[PDB]
Formats: sequence, C-alpha cells, structure tokens
Amino acid sequence: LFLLRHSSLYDSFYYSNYVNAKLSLWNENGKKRLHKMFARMGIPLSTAQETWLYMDHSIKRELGIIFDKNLDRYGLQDIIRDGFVRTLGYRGSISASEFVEALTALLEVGNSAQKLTNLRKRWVSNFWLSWDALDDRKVELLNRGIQLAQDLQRAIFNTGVAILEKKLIKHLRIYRLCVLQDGPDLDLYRNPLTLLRLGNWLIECCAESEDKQLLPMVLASIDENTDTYLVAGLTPRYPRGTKKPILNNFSMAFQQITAETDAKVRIDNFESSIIEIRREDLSPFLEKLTLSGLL
Amino acid sequence: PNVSRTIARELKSFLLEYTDETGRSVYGARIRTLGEMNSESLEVNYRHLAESKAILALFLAKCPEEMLKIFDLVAMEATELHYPDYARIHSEIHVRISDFPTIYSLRELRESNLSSLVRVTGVVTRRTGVFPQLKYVKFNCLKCGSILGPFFQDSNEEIRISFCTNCKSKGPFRVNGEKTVYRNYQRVTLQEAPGTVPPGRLPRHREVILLADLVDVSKPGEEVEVTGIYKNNYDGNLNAKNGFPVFATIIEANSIKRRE
Amino acid sequence: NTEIIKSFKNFILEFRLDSQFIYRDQLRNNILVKNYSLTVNMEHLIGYNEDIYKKLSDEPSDIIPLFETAITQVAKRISINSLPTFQLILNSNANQIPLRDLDSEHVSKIVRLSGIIISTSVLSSRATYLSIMCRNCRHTTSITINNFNTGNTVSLPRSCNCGPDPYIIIHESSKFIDQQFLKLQEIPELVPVGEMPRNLTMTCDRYLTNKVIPGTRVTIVGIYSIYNSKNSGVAIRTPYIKILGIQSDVET
Repeated sequence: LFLLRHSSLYDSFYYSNYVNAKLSLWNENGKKRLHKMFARMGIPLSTAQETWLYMDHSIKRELGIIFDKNLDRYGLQDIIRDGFVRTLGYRGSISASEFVEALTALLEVGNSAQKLTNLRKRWVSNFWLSWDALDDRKVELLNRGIQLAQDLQRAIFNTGVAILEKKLIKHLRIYRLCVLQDGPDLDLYRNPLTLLRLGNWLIECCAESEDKQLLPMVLASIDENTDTYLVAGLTPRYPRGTKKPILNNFSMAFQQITAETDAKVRIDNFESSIIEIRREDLSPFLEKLTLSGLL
Repeated sequence: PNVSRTIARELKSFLLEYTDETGRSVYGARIRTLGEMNSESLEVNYRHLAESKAILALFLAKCPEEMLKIFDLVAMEATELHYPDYARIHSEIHVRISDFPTIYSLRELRESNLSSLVRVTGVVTRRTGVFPQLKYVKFNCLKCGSILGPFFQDSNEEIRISFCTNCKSKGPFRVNGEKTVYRNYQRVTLQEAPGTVPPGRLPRHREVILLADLVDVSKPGEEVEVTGIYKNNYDGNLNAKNGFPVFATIIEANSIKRRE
Repeated sequence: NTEIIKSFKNFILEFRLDSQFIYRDQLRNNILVKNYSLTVNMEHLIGYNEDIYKKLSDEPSDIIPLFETAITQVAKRISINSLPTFQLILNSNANQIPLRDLDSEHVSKIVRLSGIIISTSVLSSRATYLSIMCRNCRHTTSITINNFNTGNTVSLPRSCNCGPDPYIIIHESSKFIDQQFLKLQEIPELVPVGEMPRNLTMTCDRYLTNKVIPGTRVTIVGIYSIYNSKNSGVAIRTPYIKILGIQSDVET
C-alpha cells in the first residue's frame, strides 16, 4: 500500500495501484466492494480512518494474520512482500518504499524563453532540498515531505478519474493515445517527474490483468505560456505472474521524424522519450507516427 | 414460552430460502448491504412474509414485545454466516417491520389496540435534544464487588431492583458511570394531519419515543408515518390524580417513513 | 493502582530524543517561574511504550489521577515545602470529530474537536483536601480528593453508633481550586441547512482559567463524560466535556 505508517488504513487503499488495478475504484461499482472487505476483516469504519499511530494495540498485532485469511477472495494475494524498516530509536519506523515517495515529492513542490529558464532554476534549487533531507539529523524537513506527498496523489487521483469517465482514449491500431487539454491544476504537470506518476497510474490501470491488448501509451498535457505540449512516450507492463526485456522503441522511430520536418521541436532532456512541441505542430506530427510503424 | 426453539429454526428459512422473480433472494442480497453501510438494521417487509407463513403474521399483532426479541436473536446468526467477524461491530441487530394498515388517521385508539403493532401518520410538532439512557443497571453495592453482573432496566419503567443479601446482607446500591452501554434517546411529539381532520374538532397530540438508530430523522414540519407499538407508561402518570387511575400512553417507535 | 507509577516515573526521567531530553527540562523550568504544570505531547507516549497508552485510551478517568501523583514524586528529586499536586496538560493531532456526531459510544474516551466559544462564567471553588471532625466523637480525619469525574461522586462517610452523617467540614484548614464553565458552539461551515447550531458546556481546571476571550476558534482535547443532575424524561443524563488541554490558535 502507499504510506501505511503515516496515513490511515482506508486512505491507503484508495490511492494505490495494485488495489486500483484489481478493484477498478475509479467508478462507483468498485467502491462498494472496498467496504465489503472491511466487513469480513472485522474492522469498523470509524477505526479504519484513524491514523495509523492511534489504532488499537490488538489490531496492529493481528495485521499479518487477517491479511491471509480474507485477502484471497478478491485476488489480492501479491500484497505481502518483504521490506526494510529503519528505526532511529524513539522516533518510529519508516520503511524503504515510504521514503522514496517523500523524495519524489520533495523534488517539485515546497520551494517567453526567459520564462522557461526561470523554471529550471526552480528545479535545480529544489534538488538541495532533498539532498539535506536524506540524512539523519533533520527530521523536521522529512515530515514536510510526507504531507507534501499525500496532496500529490490526491490531485492525480482526481484527474485520473476524470479521464476514465469521459473516455478520452483513442484506441488506434498501433498504440493508444490520450491528449489532456482542460481540467483543474494543470500547472503541476510541467515536471517530468509528475507525468510519469500519472502515466504509471494509467498503464497499470487499462493494461491490466484483463487481456485487451498490449500497446504503448502516448500522453500529452498542456498549459499556457507558448503552448508547450509536453509529450511523453510510455511502455507496457506485465501483471506480475518476465521473458521479454526489450520493451521500448520511442527513441529510434521518433528520432526520424524530427529530422524530417524539424517543425518546432527541442530535445532538451536526459531521456530521449519526452519533448515539447508547439500547438500548431501537434496535428501533422501525430499522423506521421502511424506511418513507418516499427512496432 | 419454550416453543421458541421451534420458531428459531423455521423463520431462518425465510431469510435464506425465500426467493422471488427468477432468483436473487431479497434477504440474501440484503445482508450484504449491511456492513458496507455498517448500520445494524435489517429491512423486512410484511407482505413478503405474510404470503409465505400466515402463522407468524398473527404472532406479530398479538405480542411483538416478546416476539421481536427472538426475531432479533436469530437475526445475528443470519449475518454470521456471511460476516463471521461481526461480533465486535455493535453486536446487535434490531428489525424494521414494514406496512400493516391498522389505524386510519390518529383517533381510533381504544383498549382494543393495546400492545400491538399500529401504523399511524402525522406531523412532527417539536422535539427535544439527544440524550443517553442507562440500558444496563449496574449497582454500587458496598458488600459485593463493583462489577456485579449485567442487569437490565431498559424500558419506561425504572425497575425497583433492590439489593438484598448480595454478599452477606442487603448492601446499599447506587449507580456508577462504569462500563455500561448507554444508548440514544429523543422524544418527538406528533399531531394530526391538517388534510384529514373531521369538521370542527381540534387536532390531538401524542408523544413518541425514538431509540438508538432513528434519532435525527425528523425535522419539524414533515409528514411522518410511524409504525410503532402502543404501551402504558407508568412513572408519574397523573401524580395529582389518584381518584382517577388514568394512565399515560406513549408510542415507542419501530420505524419512520417520510411522505409518500 | 500499583507499579503503574513506576512505568510512568521512568518515562519522565528517561525519555530522550537526539541530544537534549525534554521532560526533565520542562519540569525544572516550570518550577522556578512557579508555574506548576507540564505539557505531554501524546505522540511521545506511544513511541516509548504501547502498553501505557492502551490503559490510558481505555479507562482514562482512573489513570490520569495516577499520573498526577507520579509527577509530584519526581519534583522532590529536583527541589531538594509546599508542592501541590501537579496538573497534566496534553495535546495531539489524530483526527477531529465534528460536533454533530457524538454518539453514545464515546462516553469516557479522549476526544478532540473544534468550534467557537460563546460565553464564559464566573470562577468558583472546588475542594481538593479538606479536614473533617465529628460533632460528638470529635475524631479528626482528612479526606483528599484528586479525581474529577460535578455534583457528587465522593462524599462524607456515615461512621468513624452515631447519627445520620455526623460529619462537619472545617473551613480553617483546606485547599481549593478554580472552575470556569465555558460554552462551545460548532463552526457554521458545517452547515445545518434545516437545523440550528447546537452547543456543549465544558469545565476547566486550575491552570486553564481566563485563557480565552469569547469569539475565537479553538481546538479542545478532553474527556466526553456525563453527569446526572435534575438542575423531562426517565433515567436521562446530560453530556459535557471535561477539558484537559485547550490548544487555541494564535489569538490574532
């Protein structure tokens, strides 16, 4: 689950991935099944939203036992893994996965062409805000991070629902495509560590245990300020039950098009699978992707 | 009586094996709606029970004060085959009997409708605040121990259970504030609807007790339809009137419906 | 009752974060100013031990007056005559319970909530330690009450036979404290579209009096308790919140 030790039980079962991928919680027909679990487990719906410190002594004692009698029927048996826990004395436990979320959420929040580089100095100066927090002396800097992490995956979960009702997915013959143009809080999505958060929530959503196909996604968000259109090519996955490791093609076949018309594109990243493009250049560029398909 | 064990096994088949309209037994798909709202209230219609067994339909109108206890006690073990870890969430279910057309407007209440399931409409006038009730009289005996076992004074009766020969003799008992189960309480009165009045006569009041689930379901000015029972409340019934032994009558509510 | 003092007496002496330990530096600086209290953050209890908070969360009315005598055995390890009983003020942040949904289940449980204060009252006197003499026997004694559950939970005995209640309170040798009797209204942004805003009445102890002006936004951590005065029903009690620790905002 995401952040058990610093949030409640119920608020971790929403904003997860391998629970959302198997119960389809974005609709209404799946949210009835979630309370149907806590009936069997013997947990009231007042206790299950208290934060994880103030739960009873005889429930956190018995969490390793209830998670194996009642978790089989809903398919969630790939939940219990083995992880690491670092306690510094009287402070309290923080696992390994619950630390890397507090560093992926301290790297973009909590701080024409010269409007661009005034953003890139807001990321480079944000880098030392996690470099200090990695140590063991400053814990008042870490607990700013966790309460900046839950308001990241509450703004993603309220966008990723609003796609899967309107169904803005084109189901084309080579890949799948989504283009987001309007909604709330579209300022957040200029960081490449924010699109890969939402795109990782869509890949494990639709390319799920249920066999429909196996096709790549292409995302494209937008803001104002010369209409940047940060597009990003993604990859497909398997539902954890590992033979094909190549799994990417958007470096080569994309690169041929940008040397064909070079219509207002900049390759300005460590990665070759995310660029910007002007607003007038989106429509003739995407048609060329369907041509010369290398997949 | 001791015939109740024959009743317990034979209405249980009308929580599981009563089906209608091509499957989907409506009281197997009802207990799954408990839990996911977590609400300790089974809805039970009266037409869906009277068509099957006409014996128990008579034993609701005769004496539901002892009938509904057995109808609650086996109602726990219907859910327990679905949700086996349900002893710790309220540990109790009470039931919600639906329509039974006895009394027309308000004023047909004679002796012949005593201690029986009555259905009556009206208009909420005024209501008090929400309070706790005892529900578990636990003594403060000085000779015995101050746990002393659970004893029940759960009515409008306030039982005069005197403590005699507890440990060695009659220890003096009080009440403490320890480990008992309180429950909610709210009295709301009700008067006659202005559409179905006879000509000339003033409307009449009556006091209704709500209990433990149905508090904050009314709002003053609603056409409410009460399906309570009808009893004979003591404890101060016309204290200045002992030459006329005249008793006070309060409807204890069992369900609440809105306007329809 | 027994040895739960020593499981708390080691908590004040030995709790320690990274370099500078707090509850022997908050107990010493609150004696030189003559302040006579202490402020326990409630997250630090359950990090040190879970069995202590298990008792405190279940039955709080009988254990917080055991922690108040576990402090006054430690302040005699620092000062060395009149040291009274200390007061325990605690604060935390789990989850606010809104003022509308306070069921019959939260009787005697630590509950925090929020709201707007309407009115106050005038101060009063409650007795802690009083001296009794009988009228005929003249056999002196001393009853020390420390627990607070408003009318009467501990009273005078009936014999030291002699008559019905032969006991007199002597007013020349006692100690007294203050009470405040606020009132608290819920915040109007949890709107009662067809209801009026309800209210509750609290009490306060000796060191929280005269702290808050009417008309502020507070958060209040207390014990939701019950009392049975007749100052309208049969076997009906009335609810009230015994405040232990008012965490107001900046008053502004």
